[PDB]
Amino acid sequence: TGYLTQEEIALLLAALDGDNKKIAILCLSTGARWGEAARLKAENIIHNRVTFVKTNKPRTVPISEAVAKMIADGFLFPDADYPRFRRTMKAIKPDLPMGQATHALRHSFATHFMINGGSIITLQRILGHTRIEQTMVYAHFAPEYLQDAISLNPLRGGTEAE
Amino acid sequence: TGYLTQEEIALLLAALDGDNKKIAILCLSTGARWGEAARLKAENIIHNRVTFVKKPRTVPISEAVAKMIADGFLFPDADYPRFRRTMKAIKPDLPMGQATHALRHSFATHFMINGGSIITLQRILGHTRIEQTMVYAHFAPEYLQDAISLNPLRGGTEAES
Ligand SMILES: [Zn+2]
Repeated sequence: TGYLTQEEIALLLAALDGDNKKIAILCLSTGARWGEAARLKAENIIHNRVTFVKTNKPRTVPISEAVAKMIADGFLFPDADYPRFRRTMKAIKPDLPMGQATHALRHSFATHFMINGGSIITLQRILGHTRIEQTMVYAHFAPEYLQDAISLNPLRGGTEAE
Repeated sequence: TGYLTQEEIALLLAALDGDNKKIAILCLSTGARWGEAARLKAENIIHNRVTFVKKPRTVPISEAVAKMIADGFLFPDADYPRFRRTMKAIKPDLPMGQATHALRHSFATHFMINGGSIITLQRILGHTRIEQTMVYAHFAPEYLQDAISLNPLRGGTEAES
């Protein structure tokens, strides 16, 4: 449940190349596990929407034109090399627990998603978690706004309505 | 269907008066149950923050609301049965004895529809466990394109410096 800082991300991407790099970008964009991202086919990307299939239930996550352009243009990543990815990751983040390299980028997506004001519920869906309790590992990263009781109530913080 | 629409709210408030109206406004603002709102005292409102006592929890309100409800017990001329009658007239299909909670559900429901956090809602409602609050989860928009803009690459292909 560790994650990469902004600066760790920067180093990671600088140090990777080829399909590993593209996969990293995809995982950082979508919260994909390494495996499901690496096995991805052209047909799983329709109108800038990536579909990770049934194995864990299916789920779909949108990506920018730029990302879609870069990763697509059969299997998208035939020259993926997980061990080299792992090596490079461990070099940037030495304190990373064993075999957690498959999930580090997923946890980085999630973590920054919450830090940046994302909804825990939307995140649950994006990650394809069956239960919200799974997604609550990222909850403490969220800012909390009790004054939303005022502005989001159905009177909009007033006395009237509408 | 468990809660009041915007238009049902409008009718309800138009049709109530006196302390009932104020209580309704308070429940719609805070997710208060009828009872805990009706039994509220001046001392439970400090700096535009309402405290519902013994599990206790505190919920902020706008100046306007505080001004209106706090000029002892705030609502000595409350009349629940009249409230109930009026509610039933606006929303006939409302389940039995649910009139005490209809406004709490409407607060919660709109809070989520309007983009509120399920976690914050948990705290506001004073739910012990998030699972209790997940009854309102399906009302949340799921703005999947936030996967793009809230990315650690900000939807791009690369890092910043
Ligand atoms: Zn209830």
